[PDB]
Amino acid sequence: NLNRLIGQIVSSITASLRFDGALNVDLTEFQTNLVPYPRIHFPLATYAPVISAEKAYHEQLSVAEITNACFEPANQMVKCDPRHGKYMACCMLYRGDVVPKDVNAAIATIKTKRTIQFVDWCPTGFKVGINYQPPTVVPGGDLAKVQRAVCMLSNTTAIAEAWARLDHKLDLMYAKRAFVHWYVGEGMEEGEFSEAREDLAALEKDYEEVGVDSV
Amino acid sequence: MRECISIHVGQAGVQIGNACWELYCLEHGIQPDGQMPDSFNTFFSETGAGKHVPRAVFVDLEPTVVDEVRTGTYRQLFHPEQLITGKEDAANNYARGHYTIGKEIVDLVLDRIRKLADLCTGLQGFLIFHSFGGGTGSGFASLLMERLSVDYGKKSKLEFAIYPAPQVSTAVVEPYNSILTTHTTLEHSDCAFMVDNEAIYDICRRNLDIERPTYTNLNRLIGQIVSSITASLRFDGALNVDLTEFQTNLVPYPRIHFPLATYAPVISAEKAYHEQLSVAEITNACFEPANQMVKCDPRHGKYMACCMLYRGDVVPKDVNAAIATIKTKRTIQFVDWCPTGFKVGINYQPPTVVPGGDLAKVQRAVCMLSNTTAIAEAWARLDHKLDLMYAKRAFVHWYVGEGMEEGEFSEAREDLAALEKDYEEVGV
Amino acid sequence: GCWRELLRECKERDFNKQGEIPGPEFLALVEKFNLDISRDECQQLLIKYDLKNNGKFAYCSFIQSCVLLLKAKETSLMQRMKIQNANKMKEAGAETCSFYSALLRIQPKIVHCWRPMRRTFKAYDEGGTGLLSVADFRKVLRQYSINLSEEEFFHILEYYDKTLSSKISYNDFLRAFL
Amino acid sequence: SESIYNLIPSDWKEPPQPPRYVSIFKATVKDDMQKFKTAMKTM
Amino acid sequence: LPLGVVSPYVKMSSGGCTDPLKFYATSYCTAYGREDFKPRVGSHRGTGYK
Amino acid sequence: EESHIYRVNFTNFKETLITTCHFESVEDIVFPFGTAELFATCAKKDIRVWHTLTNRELLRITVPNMTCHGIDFMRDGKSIISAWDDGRIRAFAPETGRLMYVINNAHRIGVTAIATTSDCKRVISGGGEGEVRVWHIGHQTQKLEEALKEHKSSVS
Amino acid sequence: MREIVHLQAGQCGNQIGAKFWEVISDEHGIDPTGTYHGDSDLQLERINVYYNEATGGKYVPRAVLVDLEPGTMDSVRSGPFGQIFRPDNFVFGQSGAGNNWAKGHYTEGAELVDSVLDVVRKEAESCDCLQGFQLTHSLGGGTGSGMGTLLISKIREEYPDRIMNTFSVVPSPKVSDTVVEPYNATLSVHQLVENTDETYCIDNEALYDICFRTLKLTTPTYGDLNHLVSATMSGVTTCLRFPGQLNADLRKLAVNMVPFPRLHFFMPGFAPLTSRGSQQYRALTVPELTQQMFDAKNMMAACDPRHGRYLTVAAVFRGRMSMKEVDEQMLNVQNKNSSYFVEWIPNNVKTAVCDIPPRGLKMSATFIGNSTAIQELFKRISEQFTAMFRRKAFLHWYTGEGMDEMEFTEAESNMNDLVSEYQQYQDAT
Amino acid sequence: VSEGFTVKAMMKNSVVRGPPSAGAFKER
Amino acid sequence: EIPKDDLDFRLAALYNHHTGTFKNKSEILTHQETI
Ligand SMILES: Nc1nc2c(ncn2[C@@H]2O[C@H](COP(=O)(O)OP(=O)(O)OP(=O)(O)O)[C@@H](O)[C@H]2O)c(=O)[nH]1
Ligand SMILES: Nc1nc2c(ncn2[C@@H]2O[C@H](COP(=O)(O)OP(=O)(O)O)[C@@H](O)[C@H]2O)c(=O)[nH]1
Ligand SMILES: [Mg+2]
Repeated sequence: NLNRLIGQIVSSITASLRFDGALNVDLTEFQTNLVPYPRIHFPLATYAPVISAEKAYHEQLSVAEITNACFEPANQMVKCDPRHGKYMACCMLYRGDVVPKDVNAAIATIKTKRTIQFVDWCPTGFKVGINYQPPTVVPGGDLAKVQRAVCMLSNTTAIAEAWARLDHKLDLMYAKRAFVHWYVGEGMEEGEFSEAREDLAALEKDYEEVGVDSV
Repeated sequence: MRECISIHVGQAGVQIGNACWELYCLEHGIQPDGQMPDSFNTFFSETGAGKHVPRAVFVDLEPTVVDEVRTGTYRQLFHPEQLITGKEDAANNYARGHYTIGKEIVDLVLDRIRKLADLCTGLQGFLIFHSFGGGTGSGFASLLMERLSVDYGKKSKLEFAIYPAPQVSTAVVEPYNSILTTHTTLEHSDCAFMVDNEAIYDICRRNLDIERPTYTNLNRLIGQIVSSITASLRFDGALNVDLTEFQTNLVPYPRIHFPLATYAPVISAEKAYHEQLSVAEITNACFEPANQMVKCDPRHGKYMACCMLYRGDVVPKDVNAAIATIKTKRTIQFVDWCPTGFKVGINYQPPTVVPGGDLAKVQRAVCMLSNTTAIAEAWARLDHKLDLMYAKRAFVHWYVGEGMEEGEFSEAREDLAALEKDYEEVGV
Repeated sequence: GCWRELLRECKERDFNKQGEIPGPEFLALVEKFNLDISRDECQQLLIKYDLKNNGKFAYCSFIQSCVLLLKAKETSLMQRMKIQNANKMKEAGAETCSFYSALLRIQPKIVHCWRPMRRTFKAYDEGGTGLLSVADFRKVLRQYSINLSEEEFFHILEYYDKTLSSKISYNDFLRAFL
Repeated sequence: SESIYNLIPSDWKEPPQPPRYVSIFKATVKDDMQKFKTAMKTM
Repeated sequence: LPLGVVSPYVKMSSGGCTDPLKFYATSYCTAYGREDFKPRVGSHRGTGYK
Repeated sequence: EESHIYRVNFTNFKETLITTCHFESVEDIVFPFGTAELFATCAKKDIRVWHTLTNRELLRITVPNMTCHGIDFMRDGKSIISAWDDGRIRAFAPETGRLMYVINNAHRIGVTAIATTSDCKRVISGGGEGEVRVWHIGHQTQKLEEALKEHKSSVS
Repeated sequence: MREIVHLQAGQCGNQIGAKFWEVISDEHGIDPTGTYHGDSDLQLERINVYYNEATGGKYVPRAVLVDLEPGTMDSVRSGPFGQIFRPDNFVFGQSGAGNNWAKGHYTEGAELVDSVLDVVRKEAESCDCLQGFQLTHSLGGGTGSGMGTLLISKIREEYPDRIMNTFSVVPSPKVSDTVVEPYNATLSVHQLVENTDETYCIDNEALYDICFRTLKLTTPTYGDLNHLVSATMSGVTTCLRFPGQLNADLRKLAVNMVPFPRLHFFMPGFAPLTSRGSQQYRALTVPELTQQMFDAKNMMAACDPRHGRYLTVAAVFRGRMSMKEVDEQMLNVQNKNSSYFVEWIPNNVKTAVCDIPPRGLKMSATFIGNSTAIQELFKRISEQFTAMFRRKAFLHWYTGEGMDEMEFTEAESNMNDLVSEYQQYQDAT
Repeated sequence: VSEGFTVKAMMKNSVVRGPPSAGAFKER
Repeated sequence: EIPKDDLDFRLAALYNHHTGTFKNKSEILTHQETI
């Protein structure tokens, strides 16, 4: 089921390469819009109408509420809490029966709410994508045949908690050099772990430096 | 649009709604699977493939009565998470449903309420069904009202409660649950309808020739009353009344909000041959003390207002004749400071017949809503039953042992004392 | 049988708390409540029981012997008893008049509530022993509206805890009520 | 703006609460409960 | 099990019998229940080409 | 050491303060106008205001290592002017003891006497040098109109 | 959902459970193998209340069979339903108590209580959300009354917020089955008062009379008495296994009935008890249910009402019946008999109506009643105990097993103040 | 108080005793 | 305070998405007002 959902997410990204759309985005445009700096290029991913066939056909699934289904703090697909982070750039990919004013109204609804916080150096804060082809249901799968689908690629400050966990989980092990001798023995030296550690400490401080407001 | 949200709490609320929504589906032509084979817009949200989902939250702390909705004929009509069940019931304890068990299920109910309220552009008000005797129908249905009053502000919150009967009962701790729920009925509601089961039993025994009735007939009568109240938001009428427009004419004061419903033509099909169900004949059937849904004689008090809600082949030329006939007699005595005392609403859709029901198909009907002083004697029986048991502190260890202080029993009684004084002094 | 009357009409004429009241102010006022009287009883019960070499008569000791037990004679066999877990107190005692006054003030409450009071003595840190702590004793007493002041608790604890051991037997405290 | 006369202890003893409103239907509900009450009729 | 969810033994069950002559006739099934009525499943229609 | 008397039970050590007083020579009690249920005191290092019915203490204000020669109120209870020995005149709030202002070099030795006019505008003070000084009290500034010069000893 | 872990201690408890599980498995369509052949889908919706799942779709009960000697469990195993229990749940030792409360409570039950605690911890935590336990035993024996209360004492500390029911068999006034029965009774009542939320007093010749007069059986068996106890114990928990027009579980019956946490000793009763030849001489309605329910000849205790006052009465109905009839019957039975019901509680009858009767019946009912006249059981037990204990009649078979006379003294004083409290609530304004 | 990998430990509310001790960091 | 379902799920829910392992639906949306 995890692999099937991941396949849906990946197929949403390349949907504008194989289908005609109102406002299409190719893979080179995924990069000058999502990545501000040469290191901050780790965005989260989500899928909005993740719903079973028993409950899909009861509620109408319009744009204005599956847009909220992407910013919900329990729909994010990495265990990082968006409420302790400020967004930098979001890449919304809509497929199916989407009209470009519904996206506009939903994005204005998102920008009116003061809980979802964006950085001060990014007033635009969004990247729209609309495609006309609905997502393909797979027989024997768990997802249902839904006429709208939204995939959101969001670059947030909030991912600095997960790498602060990874640094502590190396901190615990490397201080006794546990399992290091199983890595030194095959073409590797001892000093390469501290190199990865200092690079990740630099990456941790880069998020704080980009996250602080400009006076 | 003119949407409403129905909140059904407890076993009484769920078993009332099992008749209410059958009546609604048969009124709007919707099949039990939600698909017909804009009048539905106040109770049904229309997913774009001919699928209509009720705006109802069936709530219980016990997984037994809701599971028959999930396995019955109406299993495809409801959203799967509009029917919310717990694990343990409140066990006829207000403290459990208000402090222990209902605290872990309240927020899911509020989530579903927000889901239903987001889909509705112009929300008229909520319709809350519960009973004063049970635990989750009192404690949880009083916590949820407080949450909704904090969150939703100025929206109307009608409630249809099952008051304890004067003589008969079904539980021993009914006065304790019914006294403690008086504060939230007083403060966190806009119109608080009361019925008791013995009055409807008398109606089903005398006006209908049904020996040995059950709860289904009572629920069908309550569903008919709640259909006639909300019928002016669905079908056209000569003088349509809204959920706000009857409130400005029924309640004089912010504390005097306790009407008494009365459905006038309640006759079986073999007694309808010898009766000519005219407007004047059903109008003075609303004032007979043998037909009130609370056992209290209106002759002991003074009428303060009225909201006469007609239905069907009714022209406004004979409603006035019936009103003048009512005003002639001196048994029906009105109050000093309200000379008019009548609000007339005329719809046009006649009431529908439920197959398997007992009521006859009638072309004319009226739901009478009256704020009479006589309802103050329904509180005196509960008062006497409370201080008969609280004299030496029976059943108090069950309530105190779950997060409830001892002093809350006395203030819930002082509230009823003040309410009784305000209701009885205002007629004279 | 008239103990509340002989206390209410003796504490009013008491000038200052511990101060007792002289002879005829007792002998004439036992006729006020119509006590059975005799001069032979009066002579010893006044002169012999003046335990400060003054004319005042100790009311508290006399009525203490009247109503509060504090000394059992086992009342012969074939006679049902009430407190069953006593004689776990290592011979403590001061027996001040204020101790007797505190005992008398607490007396009407304990006799009403001692069947449930003993079980909350038990369920609060017993195990089977028969000894509770002072703080838990105060907590158990307060839960039945017996409220003791600082002076009252000092005089209570000086009789049931001589070694400052912070442990008080509850059956031996309850024995001098029933 | 600060005064010494606010250092005076004050409590203003609250008046006793008025007696609870006993209804005018108490006799009627007493007689209603006491009716139809025979002793030892079936058992 | 989650809080507000059905049981696995109740998710796939036929319930009681609607015929009163049956021994296992529930009050709900005799009151609100129909024989020879098969319910239907919904659908969702619409596309951007539309 | 300072005059406190405590009563603490041996079980779990809860104390109760029952008696408070000064610990040096006290001088210049001053009564508030009108009311009689409060009065104020002064001594070495302490200025205390007492309740007079139950003989307890409501507040204390401290300037350490000093002695107060005399105090006075005003017409309405806005301040307590005090004549300390350091050549300073200090004014505190009647409660919470906040320092309202200070007169830094009032006299070449400590101010011995003090007074108060009814209009809450003039404060008369006398030092150990012999100078009698009238002081102007304003809303923002505190000035000296004139120092009057006759005495050849400290002003009692 | 709402599961019950059933305990049976002693010979009486095992022989009661061997019929209880038979009647429950017949009610839920379970064969002696353990499979399911139910004719309706409602018989398996709430099978998790009593039955745990096994591999291959097999259902095993949540039963813990406790005995000091494995003698009774050979007869339990060799019966018609003896192979449906998991063999790991049988707990047994080497020697018996020999009708000694002291042995099974101190000397022989102290080392056997650990395995029972492990098996009930394993069984109780395989549940979704446990409602409560359930014990069947007898107060006159040594194992079921000595070990049977040590079990409750240990279980209550681990699970302080659950339901502890005890379908105890109390001693017999006319003739006994154990000479030392008053000692075991007064010792077990002292534990049952503190450690249980609901306790059911069942007398043996009440069952004998019921079988001989209301059933008119020429030759009964202990199997018929066990069937009566099993039927009156199944009907209490019938509203949490089947739907109905008004639901009431164990906790709702506990809240509605006990006004104070000591008065939890009750009188069972089963109302549709027809004769062997007089079935055709009755017209089965709800008035006959109420009349046979409240008839003092139909209780399961030798102590009676009409000597005391009812505090609270329960009435769990089964079958398709109208609610106005039930309500008016409970109103009439309190109004027309106004001296046997207390005046300070305005309504003394709690009613519950389920939908599915026992198989073969049209309606059913189950009386449960809290009376102030249960105290003559305790008064007679105290009189017999004060006859025996004052002369040390059999005390050397207890004091030599690590007991003390103070324990008998607590056990007597507690029952005497319980009698006094029942007297105080017997007459009150 | 629990002991370890026993049914009383995986319980809504339990306290589990730790391992006993070790040998070093203290004199022999 | 919530005019939208999104603000009901956000802000007032106490569910930390980083230290919350495997909560269900009824415990994500627990509010401060409930306590
Ligand atoms: N009119 C009517 N009243 C009912 C019905 N079912 C129950 N009641 C009333 O509900 C009261 C008791 O509460 P219940 O609804 O049974 O139970 P609950 O509200 O779910 O509360 P708990 O079960 O304690 O958690 C009784 O006094 C009945 O009068 C019904 O179907 N129709
Ligand atoms: N109802 C019923 N009672 C029984 C049964 N067997 C024994 N008893 C009663 O249980 C009481 C004593 O229980 P006992 O057999 O000593 O239990 P033990 O301690 O395990 O041996 C006696 O008064 C018997 O009448 C039985 O099968 N059914
Ligand atoms: Mg219920």
